[PDB]
Amino acid sequence: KAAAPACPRFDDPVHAAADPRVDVERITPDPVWRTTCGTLYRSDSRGPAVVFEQGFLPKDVIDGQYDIESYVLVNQPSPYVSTTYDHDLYKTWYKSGYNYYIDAPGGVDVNKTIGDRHKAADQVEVAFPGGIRTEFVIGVCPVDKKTRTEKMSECVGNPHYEPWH
Repeated sequence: KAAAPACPRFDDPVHAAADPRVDVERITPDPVWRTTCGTLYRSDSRGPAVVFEQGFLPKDVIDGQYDIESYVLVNQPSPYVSTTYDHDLYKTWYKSGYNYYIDAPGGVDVNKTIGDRHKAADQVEVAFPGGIRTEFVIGVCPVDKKTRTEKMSECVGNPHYEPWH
């Protein structure tokens, strides 16, 4: 065994963005950026044939909801792609077909940015402004809806994943 090293840090806080038109100055409140580099997760019903080709693009970088609290509590079209620190959050997301595995720098740590007292705090979210390029999507495991478990023999790695640390 070895003690883990610190994480590489990019000067650009939206280095990972799949849509670089995102306007970081429009983020409210002042974002607290994630500085760790552990695996993150995303429940999504969209299939890996799509996500592995385009990454995770956000719904609306131009006119979407740039306020983090508004976005996490009301879910309007936004510049953000939500992810979570919690590998098991898929169990609460009923009917989501897939648990995506992500290795991406940055992202806005939601609970560090707006506190942990709001109703979405248990989602321990990290919001990626501009989304997430496919090179930072490790892979995916399909979810069995009736037992809320991963179909681990059916996990698939993203051929485009590029390890960076």
